[PDB]
Amino acid sequence: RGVRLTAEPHVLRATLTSPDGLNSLSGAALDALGAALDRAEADPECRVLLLEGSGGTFCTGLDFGRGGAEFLALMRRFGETPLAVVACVDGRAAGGGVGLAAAADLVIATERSEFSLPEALWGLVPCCVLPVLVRRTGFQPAYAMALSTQPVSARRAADFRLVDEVVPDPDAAVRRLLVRLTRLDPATIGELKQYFRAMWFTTEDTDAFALREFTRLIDSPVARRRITD
Amino acid sequence: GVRLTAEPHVLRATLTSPDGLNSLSGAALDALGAALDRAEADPECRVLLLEGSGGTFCTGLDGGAEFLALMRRFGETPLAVVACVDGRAAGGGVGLAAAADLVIATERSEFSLPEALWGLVPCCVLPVLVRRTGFQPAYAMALSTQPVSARRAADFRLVDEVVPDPDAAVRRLLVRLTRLDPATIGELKQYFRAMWFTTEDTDAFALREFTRLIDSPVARRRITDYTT
Amino acid sequence: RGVRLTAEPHVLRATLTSPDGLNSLSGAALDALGAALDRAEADPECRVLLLEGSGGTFCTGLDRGGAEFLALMRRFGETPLAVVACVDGRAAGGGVGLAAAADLVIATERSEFSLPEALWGLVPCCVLPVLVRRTGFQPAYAMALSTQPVSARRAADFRLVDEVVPDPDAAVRRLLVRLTRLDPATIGELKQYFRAMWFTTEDTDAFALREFTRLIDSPVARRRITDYTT
Repeated sequence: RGVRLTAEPHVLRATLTSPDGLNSLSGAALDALGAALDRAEADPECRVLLLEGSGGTFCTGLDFGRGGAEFLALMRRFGETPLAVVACVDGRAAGGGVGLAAAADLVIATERSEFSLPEALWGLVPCCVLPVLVRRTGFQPAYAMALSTQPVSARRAADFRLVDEVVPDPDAAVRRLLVRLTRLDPATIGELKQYFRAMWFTTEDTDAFALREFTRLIDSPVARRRITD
Repeated sequence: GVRLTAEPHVLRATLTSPDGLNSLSGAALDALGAALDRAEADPECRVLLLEGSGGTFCTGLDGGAEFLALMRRFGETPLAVVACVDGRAAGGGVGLAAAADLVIATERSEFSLPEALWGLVPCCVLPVLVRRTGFQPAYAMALSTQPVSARRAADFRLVDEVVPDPDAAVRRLLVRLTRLDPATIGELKQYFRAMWFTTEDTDAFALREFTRLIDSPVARRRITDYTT
Repeated sequence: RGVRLTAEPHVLRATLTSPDGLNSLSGAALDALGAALDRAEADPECRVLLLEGSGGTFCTGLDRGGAEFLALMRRFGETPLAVVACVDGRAAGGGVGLAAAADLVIATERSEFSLPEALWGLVPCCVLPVLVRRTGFQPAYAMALSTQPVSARRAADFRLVDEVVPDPDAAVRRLLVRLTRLDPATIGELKQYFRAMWFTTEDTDAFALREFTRLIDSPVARRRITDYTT
């Protein structure tokens, strides 16, 4: 069990499945999402990369470096690709899984979805998640989630735009989206995303600093002590 | 052009047009600049009230250098620029509202960034729109091209207040605003300019990016078809 | 000291109290708050610095002290403990900065937040860097331009308040359930890293204080401030 790809009209569906149901962002999952974006980009008809979970879990992030680098690179590709990456959340989004939804162009979630940053419990900081989470929600919702470690409901997450829309069925919301999206030329989506990159204060240096700090932190005695147990 | 009405502590600049699109023409952009000159020379004027007519606020540009320069003045002028929206605000018209100190709207108002449909990016609108709403609401509007209701625009502060009558809200805000010295308005606005990460260099980037895109093959094709 | 300190399980409570009820931030009160944080930091069991007001006022701002105020807010952003501003009533001017600089703002429904500085020809220079980080640009700008207070419910819409509750002490006790599971070294690492996640720096504080000291000596401020104090 891993990333299942299904082609639908104008959509490439990338369904995260896992043997344990945690839908962790293993190197295998990150490569598979990377190759899904490759497939989606190579199709002149594909307008959306639909990112989703299964069994009440969207994604719980990296399991316990090389992972952090490919996670950061994959989130950066989401920000530049000339197609709409739509995170369809139906359940648990935790840690890196929050960053994976936050990096998408749109987050569409069901009412039962929860979003959390439990990293501080293991002596970690979600270094890799935060630049893209802060861009989406502002500094305070991201900070309050990191500090508290408590999950936030989809309706709550919609108040600070971590969720773009709470709906009964995210697949139906993606089909609604396609009506307006199929009218846009992929070159314009690419230009639109390139210009928005310059509309925020974070850079390629932010990614580098995020990875440096994440690896420093995971080697610290408190993170070491907690992760072992 | 721009119909101008002097009221107590207020200069009302009403955008009017034959087609009802209330497009920002070079002549409309010139008149709004002159309205601001009038507003600034009147020691008693505290508000430049910007509004549309006939269910349309403003539908953007018909140029980009004047539009950027006018929005920049809105952020500097030592008076409150209040955009009173009662209907449609699209593309450049969203930027003219977003650059105002306050956006006061009726429930029937809608805000949209339809630029992508014609192969464009709203380059000139986004620096000021992103400062007002944050990154994600601006980005979702531009990617989707779909209009947002005034109530929804109020959730991410594209609208400051949804009210039945914006002229009544401007009269209510005059109660506290008349008590402030124009020099304090000028100092507040200047200081707040340093409280965000955008500069005057953002304005030249926007203009260069828009002028490149407007001559791009997708934009040339779609715009030729829109006008023919 | 104008500040009452009380030790509770995992908590240091710093209650602002004043005979004039304004809970002003004087040199003496800012020093007491800095010493309180020194005490919270020296106690390994202390996880929260609980900052609150009394008798319907949280804090109405400053009584130089501007540098002390800016340095205290900066400490709040790095200290390896959770600073929680429990608001029950009036937070004005500098008082808004003192709350917005806390990790969490927990308020009762009757609470109001305002930036009346433009009334005395001032700009809330020292408040705005931490306020804008918390609420974004527009809510902070509308508050300063209008000078009109905002209810706790409306302040929660733009995260100036993290939660509106009937009892902020009960909400702090609820926070402790998860906070006590975190190592203080992690809180400090989290806060340091979050410092790198915004565009403001140490330079922003010095700019803020230079601008405020210029404005307090400007003709409009000198006249209105003189009018007020006389």
